[PDB]
Amino acid sequence: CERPPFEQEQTGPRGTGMYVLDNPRILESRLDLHTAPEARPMASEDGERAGDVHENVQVLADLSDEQFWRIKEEMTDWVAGDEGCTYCHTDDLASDEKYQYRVSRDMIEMTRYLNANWADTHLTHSNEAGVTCYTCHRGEPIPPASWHSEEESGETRFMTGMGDLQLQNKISSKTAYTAFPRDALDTFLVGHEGELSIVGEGEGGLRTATTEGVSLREAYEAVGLMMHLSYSLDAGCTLCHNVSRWASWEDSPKERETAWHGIRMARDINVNWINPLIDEYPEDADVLGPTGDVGKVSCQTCHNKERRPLYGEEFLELYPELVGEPDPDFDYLQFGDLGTDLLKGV
Amino acid sequence: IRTGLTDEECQEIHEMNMLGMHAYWSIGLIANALAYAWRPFHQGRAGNRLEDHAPDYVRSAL
Amino acid sequence: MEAFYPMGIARFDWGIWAVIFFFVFLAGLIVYCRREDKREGYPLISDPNDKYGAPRLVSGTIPRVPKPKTFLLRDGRTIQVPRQEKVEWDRNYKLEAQPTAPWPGSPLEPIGNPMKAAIGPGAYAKREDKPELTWHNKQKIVPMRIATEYYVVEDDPDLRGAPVVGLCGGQGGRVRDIWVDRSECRIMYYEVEISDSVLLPQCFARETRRMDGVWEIRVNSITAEQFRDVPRLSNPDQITPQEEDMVCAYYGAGTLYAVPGRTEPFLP
Amino acid sequence: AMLDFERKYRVRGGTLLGGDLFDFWVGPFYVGFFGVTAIFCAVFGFLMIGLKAAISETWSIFQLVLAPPNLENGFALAPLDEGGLWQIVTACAIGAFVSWALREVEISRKLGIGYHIPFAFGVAISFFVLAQLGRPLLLGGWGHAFPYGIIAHLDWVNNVGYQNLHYHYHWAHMLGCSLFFATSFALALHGGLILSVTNPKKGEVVKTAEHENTFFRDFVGYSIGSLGIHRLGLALALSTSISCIFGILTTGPFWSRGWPEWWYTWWPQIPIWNW
Amino acid sequence: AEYQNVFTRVQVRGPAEQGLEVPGGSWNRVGRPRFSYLLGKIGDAQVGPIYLGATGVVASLGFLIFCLMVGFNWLAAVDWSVREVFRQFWWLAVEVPPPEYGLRIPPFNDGGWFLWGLAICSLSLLMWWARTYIRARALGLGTHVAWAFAAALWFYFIITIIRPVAIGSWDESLPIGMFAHLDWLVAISERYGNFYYNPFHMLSIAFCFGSALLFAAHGATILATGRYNSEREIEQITDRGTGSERAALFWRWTMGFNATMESIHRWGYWMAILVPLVASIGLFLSGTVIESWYEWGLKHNLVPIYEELSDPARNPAA
Amino acid sequence: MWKLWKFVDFRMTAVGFHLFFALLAFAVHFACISSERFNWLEGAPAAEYYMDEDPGIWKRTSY
Amino acid sequence: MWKLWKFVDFRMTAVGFHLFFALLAFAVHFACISSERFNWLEGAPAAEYYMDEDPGIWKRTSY
Ligand code: A1LZM
Ligand code: A1LZM
Ligand SMILES: C/C=C1/c2cc3[nH]c4c(c3C)C(=O)[C@H](C(=O)OC)c4c3nc(cc4[nH]c(cc(n2)[C@@H]1C)c(C(C)=O)c4C)[C@@H](C)[C@@H]3CCC(=O)OC/C=C(/C)CCC[C@H](C)CC/C=C(\C)CCCC(C)C
Ligand code: HEC
Ligand code: HEC
Ligand code: HEC
Ligand SMILES: [Fe+3]
Repeated sequence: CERPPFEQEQTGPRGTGMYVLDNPRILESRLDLHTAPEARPMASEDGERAGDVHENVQVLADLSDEQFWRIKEEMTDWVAGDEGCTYCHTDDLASDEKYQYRVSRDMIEMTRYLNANWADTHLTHSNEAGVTCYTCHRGEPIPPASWHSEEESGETRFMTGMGDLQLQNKISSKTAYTAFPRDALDTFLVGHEGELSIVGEGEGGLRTATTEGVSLREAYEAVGLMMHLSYSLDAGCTLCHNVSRWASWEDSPKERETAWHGIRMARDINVNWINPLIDEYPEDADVLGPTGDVGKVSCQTCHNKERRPLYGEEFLELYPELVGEPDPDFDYLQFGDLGTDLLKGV
Repeated sequence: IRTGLTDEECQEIHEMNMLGMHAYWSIGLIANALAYAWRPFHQGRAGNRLEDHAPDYVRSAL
Repeated sequence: MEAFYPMGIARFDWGIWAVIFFFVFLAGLIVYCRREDKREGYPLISDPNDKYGAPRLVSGTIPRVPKPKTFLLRDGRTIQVPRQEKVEWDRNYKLEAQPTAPWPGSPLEPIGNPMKAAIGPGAYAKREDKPELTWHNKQKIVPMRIATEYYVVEDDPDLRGAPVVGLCGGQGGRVRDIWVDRSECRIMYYEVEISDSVLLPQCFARETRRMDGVWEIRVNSITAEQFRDVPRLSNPDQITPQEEDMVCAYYGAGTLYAVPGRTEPFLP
Repeated sequence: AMLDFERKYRVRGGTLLGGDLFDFWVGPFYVGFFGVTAIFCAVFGFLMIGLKAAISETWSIFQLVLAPPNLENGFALAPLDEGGLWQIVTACAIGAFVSWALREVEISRKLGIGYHIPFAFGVAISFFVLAQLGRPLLLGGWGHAFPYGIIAHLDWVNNVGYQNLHYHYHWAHMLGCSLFFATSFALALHGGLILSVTNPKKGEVVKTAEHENTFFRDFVGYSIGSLGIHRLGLALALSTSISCIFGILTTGPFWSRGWPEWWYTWWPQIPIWNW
Repeated sequence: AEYQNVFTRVQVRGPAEQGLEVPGGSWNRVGRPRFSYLLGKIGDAQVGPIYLGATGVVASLGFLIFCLMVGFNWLAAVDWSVREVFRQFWWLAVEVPPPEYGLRIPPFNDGGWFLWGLAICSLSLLMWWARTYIRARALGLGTHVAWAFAAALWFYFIITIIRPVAIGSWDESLPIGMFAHLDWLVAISERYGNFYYNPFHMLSIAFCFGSALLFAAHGATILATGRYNSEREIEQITDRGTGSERAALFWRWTMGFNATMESIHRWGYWMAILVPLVASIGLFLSGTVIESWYEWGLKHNLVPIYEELSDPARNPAA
Repeated sequence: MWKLWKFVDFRMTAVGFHLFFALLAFAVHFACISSERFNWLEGAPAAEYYMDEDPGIWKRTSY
Repeated sequence: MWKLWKFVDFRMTAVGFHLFFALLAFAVHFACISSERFNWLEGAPAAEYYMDEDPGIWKRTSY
């Protein structure tokens, strides 16, 4: 049971039903979850480089000592949780014995990449927000909305037996608690062969001799991913669509376009940054998923049931040390749409 | 409840019933024997999965 | 206006062509249903209250009035709908009313007492004057004094002897017996003795439990006095469809004519 | 132009409001004052629909819509080009539906029949009123009510359903779809039964109520009967309209998340199986 | 107020009627007729006897086999936990084959169980339809109820078999699940444009909304005219009474036209059975002839065009 | 049991057995198709084609 | 139990028992199908093929 009033956002023409209702009491109850911690004061760029006053500093080498300490303290406040410095550090602070140390090194690289390359298309839609460690982790070692491959895609299939739901027909937040395919996050936010443009076009709306569409199962998977998108942003389908015409981008609110990039960005995050971490993890780590996979990034990982992560708090100027240099060959169409050039390993 | 059929009517019904039941039964036994000789229905302790016996290039739906 | 092989050309596609075919079938189906509608009351008759004569060709023929349908009945009779006895009954129906105005569509105000006029809500159709039987030739609508096998269920009030009150609360009578439908297993009528016996249709009777714990029948349609004018049964122990129809029509007459007010609006 | 038996019932009286001035018939239609007001509201509302067709240059019954004002408009009167025409037509539709139901009350009084038909129509009217008033009151503006377009109100239904992600899973939608399907199922069964009794194979006599009772007793073990089938049918259709009221008044006002998430919120956590 | 004919305040019970004589009725009519007083409030109290025919018994058995196949699959899907079956009752389903099989019957757990259950359920539904026909015929009735069920079953076979076969893929068929078949609704409508733009969807909803309209109006009409024994409609058809006259005149004075006691049932019968028929037409054209109902209705000036958005979303993939 | 027709309607029994055997023939044929080994429609090889010894059914074979 | 048919209808008893045993035969065959060990259509190996000794049922074996 919910209750009026609601924060309403009319995302389309009047009378079309294109609007989003957001519960103010629910956002108030999730205020602790949806607000980043108070930022530390800005650190000066003048001083000895962190790679000179510390033995094993590579990713943050170009940082000043003060900026280094600021970002280290913030990362402790964002990912370490109640473990503090020991979360990633042994007694020796220059030793990468814990997988958390090296994973956090790759995570600093990934956050820099995201703030340098995905800000123009996705991470600064409303505010110059970008992402920090807290955007996904929310103060915890494991991002609460990190996802693993479902414990049905990795299991051995009893092909002639009973009870195979085909990654559907089960309760899952990954599909916004629909019976839609639960491996849609793997299909689209990791895999690149998945087709999200499932709505038929034809010619004149007709299955012309040249008309080839997607299967109904592909429609199931895409609608499941879209359920995940709606769940993650705490909005309905109308946030990014006149549902009457899903294929029509001209009839869709601007948030669809950025959502598109988010899809690709998630793929980027999962393909070039999250999955290659499996080497760093221990073979029998309890953090790994049932299929022995590292938790991937979905829409919900940053949009923890929120339209814009951390209430769109600005971090690009606030944490320049988490903003890297733009990738010279960055292209949002090279993540499974115009090609797979920027998805390393696939 | 009583069907009202006489003993002779019940006996001709049962003659036909025995004919149909046992003819279908024998035909089905022959059919199952033929299908069993074609491929025994029940696997041995080794099983009869292709993955356990066929080379790797023999695709198995299992 | 491209060709869309094999799905058509321009808008001449098979989405729209199955649409057109189904609308053609739906139009034919509506025409068929309208013809079936015209099996009663058709051919239409113009309003006799008219300063002009009747046009030679009458309304209600765009879907043609179909050939009369033949029904074979259990009693061996072959009836033809529209049943001409009903049509002649309507033709020769005593009105006891005059049009309010000289134009067609004018309502009929009854000349005298509208309870006895059998006009409007008191109007009734011509029906069979032989009592209807069940499939086993048993009297279909029968009092429980004859059909002793039928009983009021334990959880429900047995109103034999219960008071029957009229619109104004006056004592119309007492329930002598309950008439049930053998086929429907429902109460059709309450036989109400008046201190002579009349019948009270079950839908015209409200079995109300008084706060005394005493059950009574409240009859909103007619008053206690008007119970004396309910059409009687030709045979006390059986009712024909015609008598059922007369009694129900009398109570329907009461629904509009029992008291002077109920035929008048809130604000005229 | 009048049924063979119609004149026998065409009497004065039975008006709720109108007296004898409006108490007449034009052709088959009884008029009454509520018929006059129903025609007024209907024709004026259709003229406002045509006005929107003119100002929007949309002379297509399918593409033309009178949409309610924007959400930011609230309950304010809108410009006729910004939802005011929808407000006028909403008043017209409420008035026309109420006048039609009241004319049916008048006709029922004149025929001595019960008011069940105007009551059922009033249940449908109650859906329309609670959808076009109750939903604006719950959500804070006329813009949350559905628009007046043959196809465009389907788009509104689509978008309002997809606002809660998967509208099929709505409890009121599940109940009401079951009720519509049961209503069509029971109408098919009932029409089929009555026609089967009165239209057996050629040469067979018309069957009875005993025949239809034993037909459904043999068929499904229970026969609801002549009275029971009509009571159940009125109940099924009415209850589906009440389910429509609850669905249109709860999606958004009483659940802004997905109805899948609504089902997940309680059903899997029911303690008899949440362990 | 007046009695509203909503509930039977006083129920009368006769001897439990076993039923009119039919061939095989003495044996195949089973169950001591039980009287439900709660059911007697609305309609007939008598429950039973039911005809234990060959088609009826084997159709019920096949329905049970289908339901138990579905339940066993749900159990095996939740590790044979009845607790988890009930916890996930609405989500769980016997899923259809994936598209890579096309029309091939796949292994059980790759949609083969769905096709197995489809065969069992379809055969059981056909045996139940045969029971409908034969129960009508044994009583000397028309087979109108059987043909209404035939319209519903034709739509069912379009949903499950005929249209998946015409499309050439079993994944187009309806999954056997509470929430899964609603997800099939969503997937079909959105994959093939939008069924809101499907005119056979429009007509089927018109006929379903009008089944509700006609059956509300007709039940209300019969309850209103029950003062004149209009609920005994067979008599009002063969021997037209004042109740049927008043019903016709109510609807003629309201709408300008009416029905008869028989023709209102013709109207309702056709309005109901048209829902699955034009439903089957529209669903079948979705995926065989029509790829997008939105694009098709755009070509036919059926789909509304709304105000162009300020700052529309532009497809980043051109 | 020739006396069964004194108490069981043979018409029901025979017609119902025919209906249930149509249903069961579909069920069993579909079960065979759903099996790789027994899907003659797909025609997969038998493991006996690749086994050098007879697997048996009750033969107490060991790896 | 020969007097049971004085009080219990053998019609419904026999019909319901045949219907229930058809349903139960399907249920039991489903239970076998769902079992890797017992699915003959899958044809999975028995674990006894790989055990070096008799597992028993009540044998009270120890690791
Ligand atoms: C995505 C999204 C979606 C959706 C959406 C949604 C929302 C939002 C909603 C809804 C609804 C529902 N639906 Mg649906 N859907 C889906 C689907 C479906 C299906 C399948 C198959 O799938 C099915 C079967 C279904 C059905 C249903 C039902 C039940 C309901 C409807 C009905 C109504 O309402 O009307 C109701 C209505 C009413 C009552 C109406 C009334 C008039 C008025 C007075 C009268 C007068 C008028 C006039 C004009 C006059 C004329 C003249 C002449 C002509 C001269 N679904 C999807 C999913 N949904 C509602 C509710 O809730 O209920 C519960 C709401 O709200
Ligand atoms: C792959 C493939 C396959 C098949 C095939 C087919 C088709 C297609 C069909 C069939 C059938 C039929 N089968 Mg057969 N099968 C199969 C197996 C079997 C079995 C097992 C054991 O496994 C059985 C028992 C059967 C049986 C039968 C019957 C019951 C029916 C009828 C026929 C007759 O009569 O015969 C006749 C009869 C007969 C053959 C039978 C008798 C007793 C015997 C001596 C003894 C018993 C034993 C046991 C159970 C235990 C052992 C096992 C273990 C594990 C060692 N099937 C496979 C799996 N199919 C049909 C039907 O359903 O009808 C409706 C059809 O259509
Ligand atoms: C639970 C019970 C139910 C029930 C019951 C029942 N409905 C009855 C009766 C009974 C007992 C009648 O007795 C009465 C009658 O005479 O015909 C049989 C009637 C009727 N309903 C009609 C339409 C109907 N009803 C539907 C639903 C149910 N109807 C539910 C299921 C549905 C849908 C969508 O499901 C439809 C389209 C007409 C044909 C007729 C009214 C005419 C009128 O209002 O006059 C008035 C005359 C006219 C011409 C009205 C015009 C008024 C405005 C200004 C015109 C503009 C129209 C709108 C703004 C509406 C929104 C447009 C949409 C595109 C968004
Ligand atoms: C994981 C998320 C970490 C937390 C929490 C903290 N530290 Fe860390 N630290 C981490 C990495 C991956 C690195 C390497 C940085 C690089 O650019 O490669 C570091 C680095 C340091 C260093 C310098 C290492 C050296 O060469 O001596 C120090 C001194 C250090 N970190 C201290 C430190 C303290 C005090 C923390 C708690 C407040 C802390 N770190 C948190 C990973 C993580
Ligand atoms: C979202 C895009 C993320 C941002 C931004 C950062 N991290 Fe992350 N991190 C993310 C995921 C999905 C995961 C996997 C969680 C799982 O389920 O396994 C991680 C993992 C880490 C870890 C290891 C967690 C553990 O196993 O204990 C660390 C130490 C970590 N991330 C650190 C980290 C830092 C320091 C970041 C900012 C510079 C950072 N992450 C950003 C998702 C995202
Ligand atoms: C973290 C790395 C993110 C992931 C993964 C996804 N999104 Fe995102 N999104 C993120 C940020 C930091 C922002 C900017 C917030 C701001 O205030 O500017 C966004 C923005 C959006 C928006 C626009 C929201 C708005 O301002 O109206 C949308 C619609 C959106 N994101 C959708 C989206 C989807 C659909 C994703 C998964 C496929 C997704 N995002 C992933 C951070 C991150
Ligand atoms: Fe009826």
